[PDB]
Amino acid sequence: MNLEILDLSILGFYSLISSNSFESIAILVATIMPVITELWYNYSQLFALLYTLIYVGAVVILFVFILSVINEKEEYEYEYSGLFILILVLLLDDLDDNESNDNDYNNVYITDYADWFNNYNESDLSVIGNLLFTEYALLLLIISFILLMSIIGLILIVKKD
Amino acid sequence: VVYNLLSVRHNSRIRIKTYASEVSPVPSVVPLFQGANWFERETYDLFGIFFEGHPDLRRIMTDYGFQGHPLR
Amino acid sequence: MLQDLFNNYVILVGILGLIFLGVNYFIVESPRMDENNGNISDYIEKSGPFECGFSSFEQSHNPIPIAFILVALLFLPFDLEVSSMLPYIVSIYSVGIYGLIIFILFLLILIVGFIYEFNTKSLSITTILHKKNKALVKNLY
Amino acid sequence: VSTFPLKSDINITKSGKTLLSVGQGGRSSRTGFTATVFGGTGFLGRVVVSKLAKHGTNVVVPFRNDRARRQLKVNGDLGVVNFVEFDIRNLKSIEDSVKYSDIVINLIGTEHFSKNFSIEDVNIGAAERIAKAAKEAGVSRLIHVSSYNANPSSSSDFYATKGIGEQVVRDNFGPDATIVRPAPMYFRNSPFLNELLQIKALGGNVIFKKEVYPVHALQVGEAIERIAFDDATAGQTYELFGKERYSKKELREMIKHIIHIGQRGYYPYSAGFYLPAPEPFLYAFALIRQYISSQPRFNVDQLKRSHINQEIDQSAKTFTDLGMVPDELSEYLYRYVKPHISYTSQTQNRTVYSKEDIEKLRDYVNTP
Amino acid sequence: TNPTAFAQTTRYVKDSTEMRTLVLNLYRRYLRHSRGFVNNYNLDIPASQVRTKIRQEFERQRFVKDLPLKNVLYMKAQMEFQELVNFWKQQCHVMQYFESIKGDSFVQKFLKGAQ
Amino acid sequence: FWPMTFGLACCAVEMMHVSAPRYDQDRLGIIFRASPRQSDIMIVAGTVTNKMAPALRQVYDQMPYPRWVISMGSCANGGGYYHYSYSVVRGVDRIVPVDIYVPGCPPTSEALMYGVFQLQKKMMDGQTHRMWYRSY
Amino acid sequence: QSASTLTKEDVLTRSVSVLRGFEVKTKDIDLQTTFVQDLGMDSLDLNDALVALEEEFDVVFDDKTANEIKTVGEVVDFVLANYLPTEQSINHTIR
Amino acid sequence: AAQTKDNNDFYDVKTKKNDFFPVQVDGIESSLGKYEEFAKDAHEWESWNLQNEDHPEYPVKRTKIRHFTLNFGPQHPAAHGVLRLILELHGEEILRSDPHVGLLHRGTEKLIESKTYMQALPYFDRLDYVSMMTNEQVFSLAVEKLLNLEVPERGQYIRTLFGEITRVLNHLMSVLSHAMDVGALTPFLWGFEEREKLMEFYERVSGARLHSAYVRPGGVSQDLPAGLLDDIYMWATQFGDRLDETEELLTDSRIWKQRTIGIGEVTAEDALNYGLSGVMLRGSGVPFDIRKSQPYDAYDKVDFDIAVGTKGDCYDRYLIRMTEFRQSLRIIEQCCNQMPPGPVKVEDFKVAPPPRALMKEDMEALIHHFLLYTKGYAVPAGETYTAIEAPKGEMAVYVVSDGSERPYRCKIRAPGFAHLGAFDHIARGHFLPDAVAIIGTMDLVFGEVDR
Ligand SMILES: CCCCCCCCCCCCCCCCCC(=O)OC[C@H](COP(=O)(O)OCCN)OC(=O)CCCCCCCCCCCCCCCCC
Ligand SMILES: NC(=O)C1=CN([C@@H]2O[C@H](COP(=O)(O)OP(=O)(O)OC[C@H]3O[C@@H](n4cnc5c(N)ncnc54)[C@H](OP(=O)(O)O)[C@@H]3O)[C@@H](O)[C@H]2O)C=CC1
Ligand code: SF4
Repeated sequence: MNLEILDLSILGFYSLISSNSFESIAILVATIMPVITELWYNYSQLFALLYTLIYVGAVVILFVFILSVINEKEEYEYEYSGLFILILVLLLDDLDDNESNDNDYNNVYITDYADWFNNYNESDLSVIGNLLFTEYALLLLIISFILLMSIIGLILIVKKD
Repeated sequence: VVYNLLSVRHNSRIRIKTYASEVSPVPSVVPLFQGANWFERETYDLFGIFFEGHPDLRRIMTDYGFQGHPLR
Repeated sequence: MLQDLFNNYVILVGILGLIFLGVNYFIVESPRMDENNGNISDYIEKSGPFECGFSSFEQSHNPIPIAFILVALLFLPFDLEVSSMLPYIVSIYSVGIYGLIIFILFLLILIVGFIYEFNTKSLSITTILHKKNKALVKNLY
Repeated sequence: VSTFPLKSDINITKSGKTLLSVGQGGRSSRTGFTATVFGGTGFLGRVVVSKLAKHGTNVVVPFRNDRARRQLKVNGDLGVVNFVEFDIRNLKSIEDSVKYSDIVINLIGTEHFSKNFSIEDVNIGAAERIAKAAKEAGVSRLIHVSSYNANPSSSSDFYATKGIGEQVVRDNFGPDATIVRPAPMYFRNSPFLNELLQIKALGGNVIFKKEVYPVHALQVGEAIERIAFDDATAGQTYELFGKERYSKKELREMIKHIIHIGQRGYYPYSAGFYLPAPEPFLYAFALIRQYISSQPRFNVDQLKRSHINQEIDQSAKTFTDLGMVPDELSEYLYRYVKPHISYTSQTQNRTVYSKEDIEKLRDYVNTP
Repeated sequence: TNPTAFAQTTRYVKDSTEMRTLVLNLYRRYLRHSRGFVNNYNLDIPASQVRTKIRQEFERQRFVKDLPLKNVLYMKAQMEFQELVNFWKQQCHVMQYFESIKGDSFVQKFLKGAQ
Repeated sequence: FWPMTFGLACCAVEMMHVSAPRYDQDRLGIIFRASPRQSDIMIVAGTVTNKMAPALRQVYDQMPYPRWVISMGSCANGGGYYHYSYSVVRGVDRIVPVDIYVPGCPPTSEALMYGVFQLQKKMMDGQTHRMWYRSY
Repeated sequence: QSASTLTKEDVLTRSVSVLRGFEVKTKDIDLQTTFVQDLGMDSLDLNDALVALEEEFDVVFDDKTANEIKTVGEVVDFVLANYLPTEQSINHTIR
Repeated sequence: AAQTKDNNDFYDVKTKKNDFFPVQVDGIESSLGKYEEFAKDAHEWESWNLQNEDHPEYPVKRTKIRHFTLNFGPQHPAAHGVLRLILELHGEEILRSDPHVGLLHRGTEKLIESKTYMQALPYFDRLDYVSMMTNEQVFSLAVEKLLNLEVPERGQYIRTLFGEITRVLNHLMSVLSHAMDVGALTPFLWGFEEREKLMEFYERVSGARLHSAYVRPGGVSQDLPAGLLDDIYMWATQFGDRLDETEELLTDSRIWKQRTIGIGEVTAEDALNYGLSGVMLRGSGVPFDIRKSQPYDAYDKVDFDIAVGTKGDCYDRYLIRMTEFRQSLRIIEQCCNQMPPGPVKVEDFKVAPPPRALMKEDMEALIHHFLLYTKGYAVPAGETYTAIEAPKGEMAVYVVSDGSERPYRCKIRAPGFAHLGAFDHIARGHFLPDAVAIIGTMDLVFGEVDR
């Protein structure tokens, strides 16, 4: 039983019924956690950890803004929905989870063959840094330039002075 | 109504006595002495003396919505 | 590398957290064994917010001004800069002097942001009151 | 309540004592009476003990729970409230409670049974024992509180034992024993309203169809005060009920709107507000929890009583015989379900349901 | 220093016409804040009942003639208003304020010791 | 034994000296908590006035069970020096149940510790779970 | 959005209904209808009506105007000239 | 002030002044017609709005929202007892402070009129209940002044000796509790053991650790027990190290100075106008002390120095209160070395009780003992305003005598009452943690404030 399917089923239910802004900042965290875990267990543990290191800091800053802008509006308001229309919507959605229509690509299993030629064996992050700091160093230096612009941009927007 | 004043310059003390009734307004010295703000509030709270010109005159010692002026 | 032992530990941590809630739930005497003031739902005098004894305005959903919001926003650009050094940490030897110079250039462009924030005093606290000393002057005649 | 609960400052008990009263009726005053309230730590005892102790009547409160009795001492002045550790299986402790009292009030009664006490032990065995112990101690007035549908020949083990308990109280204490038959009582932390205010009420489609004539608990506590201090009420049976008849389905639905659980079209159905179940499942679950759960849950006999509606005994006396007007649940329903309203807390504007608004809501509930 | 919210400076009014206007303005403020009183103090009655209670207290002092008594009554009515709006009174005090309310015959009082 | 910080008047000075190094209540496991949620003992150390009584009752009601109340000093016991005052409650037991009464004006630190030891003795006699077995 | 949608006929119509729920001498209310003469309101009744007309239209009469108001038409004039919709949150408008 | 059209209790319509020209626009038209031809349907066309929200005079009805209002109520460690400090915050910045008191108002002044002068004395033990003996002294001085009596020489020195022991007892409570509220827990524990040693001297002379009705009109209730001065002198030999160790954790600490430097600044003008006295006045540059201005009870026969600040903030007053620690210890040593022999109470049995041995042999002693405890002593009609340098500041009593054995009126001037009345002026601008520092630097005991 792939229990990640159940997790996304609950998350989709709570995204349809979410009312206030605090629930939305919880839908975000309830989305990154399935992403981080599935990356950890299937494809990339490096990027599972990079997601946690960067998105959490963004989440708390996002949460602190909710405190300064919460404006009483959706606590006392009413929503109608209907339990039957919610579950029927989620049932129809769950029916079609085939993002791709290449049946052979989705059904036939493949393998790779290992070789011993790579005797200098290092992590993916060392190769990523090796290329990023040598061949795509321009991409890194532009990213540094964009980060500098954000620093100036945030000040010229928020600072009253 | 009794006002005890202190002069740190000359190291001297003086007293001012004035009179009042239950309905006769009394001038407030809060504009002159900002330290009289609470003392006038206490005097009103426990006696019921009408301090005209007090920026915020109200109960300071008795319970909220207390009927009566205890020191009479 | 095998992480099957790590998987069992994570499972135990998840179960262990629910044990504290459950054990406290099964151990506490039922309210009828206590003073018997009913279920906690009815006892609104207990479930109300703490305000040191005196009730006040219920301002839960009102907005709260935040004096350090600019510093909080600038945390994100600097957090990304710190996370950008991770590729260099584990590849310092391979990139050699070429990568080291590029690493310095990455940091030198971001140091202009540090100079900018210092000179603009953007990392201060945004007070709404200001204490200024007025001068007393006499328009004599 | 009032300021002085007596028509005079002198009262001669039917046992021969003459009791004078002192003071104007405050905490420092006395009425000269000593009363014993069995079951004073219960829901109704706290109402009764508070009304007796506030006017200076010495109250003996026999307790089995040491924590529950502590709040009773605050009701009276020094020396007014007295505690006796007791058990209905202990005879010396029962006599000690009534040894000095001129009035004995019996509020002991359960709708459940446990490993130690059956419904026959409490609703009959305790009531009979207390009535006899009261008589040997020379108590002038006995007041026994049965249920609203007391009947010695009832299909319900609670209604039957309550009905038999009425008989045994008169057969021991004599014809002068007074009997009270309260309807379901509503108040703060009321057992009647608590099951209606609970969210996850299983099998409400069966349980909540019973119709009743609910009565304010303060009036029932006030009526008992009238009965004890007026000897013309000896040997009488009182049916204390409200003027209006409600079915628990109506009140359950009326409460839902006051709690504003219906603000969402999905939330009540998702949260378990409606939990329909076949009656055999309700029987098995009630039967199973009777030997597994340690706390008194909805038992088998309460399932049977869900079908039996409240029948007012027409030969008994009412509030009007005591010179009192019954309160209306419409004028008190809001303030007693007010603690359970979800957001409230001066968010935008409270919806204070007046007496007129509650009756308007009742029609809307009954509209399909 | 600064005064608290809804604070008025104390002044001795010497004109009955000016006093009458000040009383009517304050009476309107009591009516407008009636819904606020129900919200803050969690009363079990509608705001319509609160406004009725306010009118009764103003009707009690309807026929006070002496000007010095008017100023003291007005000053005390302003203090109470500042107390209610700012939520300085505890909820128990406001609940008991609405708890306020046939006299017995001679014999009835005689039997119970009278007053 | 976690009392709630509720020092009202000169009776609070002696309660602060119980935490002082000479007596050091902390060695007995006694820690003062600011919030009523973390407290199970309420020590009323000082005069209870009419202006304070509703706040005192609200603070008491917010303590989760099991909760005990200690009344310390003549003010809290029966009013004391201010018994005939227009603005004093004549005993804290008119507002909250009291489990033990500590006498003195003020009670000494040892007098308060003795009162705590009496409460701990009564707490060790509790039979809540055997009450369920044998009385219910 | 942040502008009035009031007409003279609606404000008069809502004013009449709110004034009909009081104890007035006549139910025939128009613009020229005075409060003291036609409806018969003393000092306290008039201010009960003004606050009632305040709550209906979510407006607040100033002290100078309220003390000097005579006719029903004056109220309708005041509401039309001074009514503003209440500001909404930063999300109600742009979303 | 007054409900107006654009400003009332519930909302306001705020318009700024127009910086730009009042430009006139007439004849609005589109390419299909004039404005009036489509103005009926222009309500649905956002591009047809003639009112611009950036204009300074754009009408906006804004509800008046209560600012963040916090009850810094009685149940709070910062408040030294029962203080319902109501703060209107902007985040954590204080905008307005409303100290609500009377939670410890017990009607002491009302009750005193019902008591004789001897019976009313213990009431003073319970106003400033860490500086107990100083409170008794100001009442005793006022009654002695009205009685036209004076304490003998040894009695005056005893009141000076325990006047400075009491001052140390107060500053240990004040300085260390203020430090503990800032976050320095350890100095509180060290110095409270010094309080235990000092309260041992309190208990040996009177029999009560705290409420020692020992200073009475005419002298002291009982003489010093044998061996007391040696214990006091032995304590004094070590107390210098205790003060130094406390200063090791606070005085030069950068964290302590960041919490106190520039916090709660008070100008010398505002200190006088608001009636601040003692350390609050002296921290602002004013060198005024009541022990020097109006000397009393052998303070003229000892030597001490007054510390005066220059910046009038919390750090200046901390240094001043630490100097007074050492100046009191200087006085304590002198009193121990200069205590004279002789009677401790006035030699008058119409005011002071006779000895028990004389009471049970002399008829006139037994009459005076009988009359003192059943009627008190009459005080000539008059009034007085007597002030002392209490550890909190200037404490004074305004006593009115009607010629009887009971005081007609007794108004107690509490230094903390005046200090708390300036809190809103001082704490404005500062943040919520700074209110904790300002409260602790005033030395607020609310029994004194409320009484
Ligand atoms: C250690 C476990 C921590 C979580 C345990 C609690 C379980 C509750 C749900 C957790 C997340 C599941 C998906 C929910 C996404 C957010 C949607 C939401 O609004 O929260 C649901 C919660 C329930 O409120 P409810 O009364 O049912 O609905 C409103 C009725 N008007 O409404 C609330 O606002 C309460 C939310 C409390 C704060 C939760 C913060 C999010 C934490 C997520 C960590 C786990 C990541 C998600 C893993 C599950 C994915 C489905
Ligand atoms: N809606 C209602 O509440 C109705 C009430 N009644 C009857 O009124 C009376 C008052 O009950 P109420 O206060 O409302 O709620 P409770 O269930 O709390 O009444 C039970 C009282 O009697 C005591 N009791 C039960 N069994 C025993 C036992 N073996 N030994 C000693 N004491 C026992 C209980 O003591 P303890 O508190 O220590 O557990 C409690 O005080 C009851 O007899 C009830 O049958 C009938 C119709 C309506
Ligand atoms: S009992 Fe005595 S020591 Fe305790 S608070 Fe009252 S006056 Fe102070």
